[PDB]
Amino acid sequence: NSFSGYLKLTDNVYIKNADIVEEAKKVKPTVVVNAANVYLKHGGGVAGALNKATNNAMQVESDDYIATNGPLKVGGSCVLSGHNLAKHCLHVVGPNVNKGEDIQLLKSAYENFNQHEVLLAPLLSAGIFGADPIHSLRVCVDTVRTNVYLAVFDKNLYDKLVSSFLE
Ligand SMILES: CNC(=O)Cn1cc(-c2cc3c(N[C@H](c4ccc5c(c4)S(=O)(=O)CCC5)C(C)C)ncnc3[nH]2)cn1
Repeated sequence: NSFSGYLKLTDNVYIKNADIVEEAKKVKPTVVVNAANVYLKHGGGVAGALNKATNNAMQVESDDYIATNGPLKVGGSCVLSGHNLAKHCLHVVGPNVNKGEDIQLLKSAYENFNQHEVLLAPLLSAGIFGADPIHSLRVCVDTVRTNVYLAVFDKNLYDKLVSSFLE
């Protein structure tokens, strides 16, 4: 868990302008969070990037999990292998508001983080999931009580998020 160059926002929430994949390779965290969908199809964005860094081993393991257990719910999660990126991957489904899912489920999505002491994570429901990223950071700070290191791969968004937190 050798996180470097993060800015501490609260006693348990840290943030960095970084690619989560590159952070996972450098840090070797105990848990890396995936911004998953309910059938664990890692077809693009953050999930596609984490899967590609495992050379597709994450997708094969995810398909086997879904075959035995069925899909996740929106706001839910499952723990699978971290492969070469972490000890464990926590696959968390935040709401996709561009697809009509309720933004209120973002609190349930972050609540999954509280079962793990230390996590490297992306900003849930941001990007093409359509949630307002400043609102996602607020829900994270209000909901997560364990130690979370957020990697946001965009300096423009990073700067807006830090400015919003420090108002
Ligand atoms: C040349 N191809 C590539 O760059 C592929 N490639 C993408 C990455 C990569 C993207 C990324 C990231 N993006 C942020 C984000 C946060 C949450 C969600 C999304 C996006 S989404 O995937 O659109 C939908 C699910 C929720 C946005 C807001 C800057 N945040 C951290 N680490 C990240 N790593 C590496 N590689």
